[PDB]
Amino acid sequence: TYMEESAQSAVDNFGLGFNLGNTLDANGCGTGKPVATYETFWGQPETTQDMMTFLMQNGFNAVRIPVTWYEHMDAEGNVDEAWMMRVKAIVEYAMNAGLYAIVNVHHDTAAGSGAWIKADTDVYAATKEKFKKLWTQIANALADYDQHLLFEGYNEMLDGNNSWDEPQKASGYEALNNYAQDFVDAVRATGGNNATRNLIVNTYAAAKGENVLNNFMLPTDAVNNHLIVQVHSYDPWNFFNTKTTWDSECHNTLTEIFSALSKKFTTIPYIIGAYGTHGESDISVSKSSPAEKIKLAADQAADMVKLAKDHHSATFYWMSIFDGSDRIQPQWSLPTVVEAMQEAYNN
Ligand SMILES: OC[C@H]1O[C@@H](O[C@H]2[C@H](O)[C@@H](O)[C@H](O[C@H]3[C@H](O)[C@@H](O)[C@H](O[C@H]4[C@H](O)[C@@H](O)[C@H](O)O[C@@H]4CO)O[C@@H]3CO)O[C@@H]2CO)[C@H](O)[C@@H](O)[C@@H]1O
Ligand SMILES: [Ca+2]
Ligand SMILES: [Ca+2]
Repeated sequence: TYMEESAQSAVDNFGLGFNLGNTLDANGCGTGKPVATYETFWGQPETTQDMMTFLMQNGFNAVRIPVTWYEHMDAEGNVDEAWMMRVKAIVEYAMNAGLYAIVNVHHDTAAGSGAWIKADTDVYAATKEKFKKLWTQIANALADYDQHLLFEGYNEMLDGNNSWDEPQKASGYEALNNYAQDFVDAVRATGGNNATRNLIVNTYAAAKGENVLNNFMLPTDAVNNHLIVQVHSYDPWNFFNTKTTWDSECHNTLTEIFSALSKKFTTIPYIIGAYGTHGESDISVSKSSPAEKIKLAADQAADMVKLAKDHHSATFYWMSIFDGSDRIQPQWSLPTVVEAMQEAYNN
């Protein structure tokens, strides 16, 4: 049964969140393959009900489900039925487990080959109707799920130069803001539960610098309080390689980030939709990292979780805590990181 819930209520209920990363967002094997060829292409197992059940069983209340779509669309932009069914299936696993879930449009943005959604007015002109047709299909396919399911328009939209901090042209922000409006428009048009479903729109690059926040424009929505803004955080950049301890620089960096976010968005809720130790040369923590580096990861995660709580936000860990063959067991990959998160959330 669908029960309308405000965006802030949803965020307040997300609790500890997790990203099912490098899974349905994996891509690159080409078209015309069985669904599992995509889902396992970046070294994750096929997702099962047990994995979602495990998250709920262990103190997590929300899961972000990244999805990359471009190899699953025909020339007209129609989504392959096998692919849409699998997205539906993993969504249902999360719903069954009692979790909140987010479905997005993932490596259709950013620097990967195949990205086609870009913060560039010419790219926007060429792709706007394709983007709306995609969201119309996703919204229709997922329409009957209750308010625990949210839609996120796009992941990490960059300009045509893949500029990670800010677009090289100010009009890049216009394009982004227009995509965000088109996403909301297309979803709302499908009606039913989607008339009041909570929707998530991301900043440029999911970044949070002064210019990016000042040039973000929240879409107009005919219903009240059903929009959430999302940013990501791997800050201070490359700390996993340069630091042995989560020190005052690290702490102050995060406190200042949340201060800036809360002063920008006031009444509009926001989330940290992805965070972790991922730094230069995409190095990140694993269970074979030195103990000191695992502690560094735990301290980051605890700080992120408690600061988000203080700021009426919520957080979603990018991958590392529940990874690879550990998902099959199911067991945590990084139990000390999770213990720190749990302490931070429940106090
Ligand atoms: O380079 C490709 C790589 O980019 C990754 O994203 C990185 C950016 O590259 C990097 O420039 C960015 O650096 C942050 C830095 O970590 C923050 O500590 C610093 O913080 C400010 C904040 O911007 C202010 O809003 C706030 O008020 O104060 C704090 C503290 O002074 O801001 C800079 C950016 O200006 O970090 C990004 C990661 O978060 C991508 O993640 C990766 O995928 C790409 O390959
Ligand atoms: Ca196909
Ligand atoms: Ca607020």
